[PDB]
Amino acid sequence: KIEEILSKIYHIENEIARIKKLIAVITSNITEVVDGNGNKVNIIDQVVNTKPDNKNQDSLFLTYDKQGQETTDRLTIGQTVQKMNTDGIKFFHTNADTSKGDLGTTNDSSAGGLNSTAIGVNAIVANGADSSVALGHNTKVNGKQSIAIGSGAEALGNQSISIGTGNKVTGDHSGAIGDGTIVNGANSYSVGNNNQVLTDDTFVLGNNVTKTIAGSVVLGNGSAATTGAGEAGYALSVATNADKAAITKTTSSTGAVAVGDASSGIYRQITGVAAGSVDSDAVNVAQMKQIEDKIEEILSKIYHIENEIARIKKLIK
Amino acid sequence: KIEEILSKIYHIENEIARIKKLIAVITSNITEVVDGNGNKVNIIDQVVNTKPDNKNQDSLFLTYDKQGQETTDRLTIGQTVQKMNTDGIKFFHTNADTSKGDLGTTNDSSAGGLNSTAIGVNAIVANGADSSVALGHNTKVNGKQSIAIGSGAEALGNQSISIGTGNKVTGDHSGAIGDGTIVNGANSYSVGNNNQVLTDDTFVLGNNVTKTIAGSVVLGNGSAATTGAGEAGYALSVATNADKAAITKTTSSTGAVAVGDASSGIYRQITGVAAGSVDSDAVNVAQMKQIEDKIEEILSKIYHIENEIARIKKLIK
Amino acid sequence: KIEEILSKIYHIENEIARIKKLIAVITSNITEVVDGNGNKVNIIDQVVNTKPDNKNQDSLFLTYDKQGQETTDRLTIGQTVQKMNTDGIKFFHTNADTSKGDLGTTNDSSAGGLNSTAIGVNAIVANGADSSVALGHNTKVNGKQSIAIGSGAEALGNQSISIGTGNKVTGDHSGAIGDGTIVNGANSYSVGNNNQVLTDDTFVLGNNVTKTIAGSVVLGNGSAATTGAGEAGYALSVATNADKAAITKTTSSTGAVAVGDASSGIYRQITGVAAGSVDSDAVNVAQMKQIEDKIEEILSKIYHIENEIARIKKLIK
Repeated sequence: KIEEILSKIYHIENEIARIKKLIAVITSNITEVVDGNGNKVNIIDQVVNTKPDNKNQDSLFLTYDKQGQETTDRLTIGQTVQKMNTDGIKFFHTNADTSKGDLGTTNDSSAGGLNSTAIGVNAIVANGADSSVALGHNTKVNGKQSIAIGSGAEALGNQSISIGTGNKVTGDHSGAIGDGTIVNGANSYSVGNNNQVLTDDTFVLGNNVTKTIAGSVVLGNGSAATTGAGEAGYALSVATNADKAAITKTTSSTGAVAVGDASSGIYRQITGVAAGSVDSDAVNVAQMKQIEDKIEEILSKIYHIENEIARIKKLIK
Repeated sequence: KIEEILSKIYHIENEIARIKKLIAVITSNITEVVDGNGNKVNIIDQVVNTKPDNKNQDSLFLTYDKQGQETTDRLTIGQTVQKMNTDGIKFFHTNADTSKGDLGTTNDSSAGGLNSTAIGVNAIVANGADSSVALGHNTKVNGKQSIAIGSGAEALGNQSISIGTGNKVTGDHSGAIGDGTIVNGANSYSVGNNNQVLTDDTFVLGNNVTKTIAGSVVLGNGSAATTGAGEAGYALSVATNADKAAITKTTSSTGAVAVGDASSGIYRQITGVAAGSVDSDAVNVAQMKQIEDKIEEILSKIYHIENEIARIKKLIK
Repeated sequence: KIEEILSKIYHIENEIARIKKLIAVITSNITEVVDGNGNKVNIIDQVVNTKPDNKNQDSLFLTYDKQGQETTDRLTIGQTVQKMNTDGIKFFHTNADTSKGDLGTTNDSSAGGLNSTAIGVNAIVANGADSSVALGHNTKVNGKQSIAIGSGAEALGNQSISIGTGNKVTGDHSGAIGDGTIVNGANSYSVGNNNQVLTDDTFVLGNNVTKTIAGSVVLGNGSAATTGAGEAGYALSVATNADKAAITKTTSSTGAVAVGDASSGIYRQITGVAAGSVDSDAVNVAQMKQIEDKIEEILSKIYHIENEIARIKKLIK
């Protein structure tokens, strides 16, 4: 039947028009979608940058340059993400060499401690160094609640602080601010350069200090504490018993305050010193001068007495 | 008409071949696109990792492990992004517990101040603490232009600095480096452990220091400043009027330098001290020895005078 | 031939059914893919957030708020990435103003040195300042292996350390902790506020200190070191030759320890001082009292001698 054939052909013609219609809309249907605001978003434009422009501050592909405070627009979302990943995010940038790390294949930081933070090239917090902080190239922290900041700073004791270039703090509850200093003493602190602090409860504000005593305080370039407890003070042997005990009562109890190093010819005046009042207060030159002046007054009475006696001796004869 | 039917069939056959052609290219057309370099990019491969490989340093899906300096390759771009987001980017890693924060549901840092930076687990800069820095687990900064670094460091005054474990600095323009120290004084600084600094313009380089006076400086473990301005120096009552005023001229103006604590039997020698020159310079043992030696020379003239007088008295009779 | 026409029509009907089948599966085929775990992933859901929910901690679109420790769920992957990029990742947040930077169009940090790390708004490490660290608003570091932390801290010398508000350290191997301090001296350190340290190997633990001598140590608010090497100690002119040389042997070698400033009426007692033993040890009040007491004993013998002599003179007549 012709009419049966014609009807099949009309139907097919209708199916074909409908097919072409479907085909038409597929694309726009697959790539164009509505986000949760009701904005139509094109999936392709979210993944591939349709118009790169380093100056377009609204680009979803934008990166913040690690130096110079400008931006760079990337080609795909993955590129953007990996640039962030290696060159930094805004306000957090590390400019790195191509070295190998001490622990693994990268030169990443390594935050090994629970609640630890590690920042910078080869900045390492050890496993177990909990609540610790490393910030800087080659920093290393092995202690709990410890801090290393700087180039090669190491904070290796518990509650250790190491700020500056290449200080190494092994003492617990200890620290060093400066460069090239080592602190092995516990409860000991150094401010300055090239110090070595082996003793406990020791403080150094100085450079090139290497001789200390526990409990000591060393002040200034090249000073040295070499004395501690039990140094008998200088006393006049012609002194009374009560006066010798008052001196003895002030006998040293612990490491000295050192302001120089007589060994090596290093001596500092102490200036701006108020007259002492009580037994263990320092004495100033004014207080010594009153004594000197009295010595002179005594000497002058003696000279006169000697004069009198000489005359008396002659008068007798 | 047969020929009319045949023609419709040929046309349809042509439309069908053309349809299949269109269908063929759709895919490659939808997913394969050209970026701004003219590189063909496959959208799917930008979003889903076609070949995960922890060692493939060019992977767009790569993450930098928070410890150990190795990498991990992720399955999708969103996974990569969220790993960066929680485990860190290269050179910026915090290894966190699963705690709740003090402010909100996460244990994130919180940079509350304008131009502030907050880093680490529960590291908090308060609203209004502008230009401030917190770096470390449980750090808290409430002051403007303030710095807390370490485990539980708090910098609560304006221009306050707190570096180490659990120091708390409330004073303005003040700071503490060490562990367990509190500084409430304004314009006051402590280096050391378990100090308490309540006074202003006070400096401590020491541990276990808790007694201070405004303007004082306390040096060493257990030292204590308990005296300030207006301490009348020790003076010989047999001294002249000019000599008493020279002493009085050097009377203390402010808190002492304390190197010990006579109360508790703590005393330190001061060593390396150069001979004083002017009135408010400290005196050393060498300068006291010259006086002692003169006392002996005086005593020996007196002994001889007494001898003479005794003979004179007998000679008279 | 009818039968030839019918056969072409049956074939076309079969092609049409097959086409519609292909069309059906395209979508699901293009967008639904298998990742490297064998999980089926929908490409669209990786790029566009199908259900935003600020509380959904598994969202691939989640951001960590820069303050308050809560999260925000974003609409597309690019939004997420750029929020991370500008507002921070978890544990690394800077809350920034809308300023211009000193170097470029943004207010980003700038890590100019190899292996340097720069963090915070307008935190700048210069080109060539290698292995250096800047952390804080307006920090600037120009030296190698240098550290600036705080608001406007500058570390401009090599191995320079500057922590606090607006300190400026130009000296090499030098540093300042505090606020408003300048250190131009090399190998010199200041703890405190508004100090100016022009000299080398100089240490200040104090505020408002501006007069120093190389090698000096200045302790406390307003103290001033104005003397160095070669100060001849106070000596009794009535002293022996050996005693004058012992004093001369302790003559100052370098900058003083200053605890006050006699110029401006500033004087501090030094308290807790143990009796000195050797020549360059400080002397305390106890050691001066033994001398004073002996002066009195001498004066009393002299008074008696004078008495005797007066009687002798009368007895003779």
